[PDB]
Amino acid sequence: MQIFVKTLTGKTITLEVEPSDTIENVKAKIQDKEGIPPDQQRLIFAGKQLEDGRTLSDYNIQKESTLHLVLRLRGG
Amino acid sequence: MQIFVKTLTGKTITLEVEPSDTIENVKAKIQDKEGIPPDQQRLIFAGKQLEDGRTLSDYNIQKESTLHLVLRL
Repeated sequence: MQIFVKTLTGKTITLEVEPSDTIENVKAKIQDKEGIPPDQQRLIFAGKQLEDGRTLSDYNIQKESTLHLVLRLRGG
Repeated sequence: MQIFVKTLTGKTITLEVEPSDTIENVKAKIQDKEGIPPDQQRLIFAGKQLEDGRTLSDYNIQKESTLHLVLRL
């Protein structure tokens, strides 16, 4: 399935992902696209921050959902 | 230096580490104590997951810091 990520400049990227993908798996994909290490990413969906050990489906993230990338400011 | 680890049962144990120890090195020490393989460990400090590759110092982890052990499911 396709999802969207809104990046640090408010651009929208598209990733191919599976419902069973964990949030750390999604971070890694964002790293390849955006050059932001996973321990420096916060991922927001529908206004809430997502935990690393959960799947996308655990959060009811579906086809064409949008995640928001936010840069950690205080360090890894 | 002495760090703490909160285990899967919620009990705290102590590890002897140095600040230049990497996270993968801390995972090893945890495997010795707890019998969890490193590739089945997620380690949390201050509400965030720690990357393999980085040192403890990289994360400003100090003496009496508590890391949280979480089993990958």
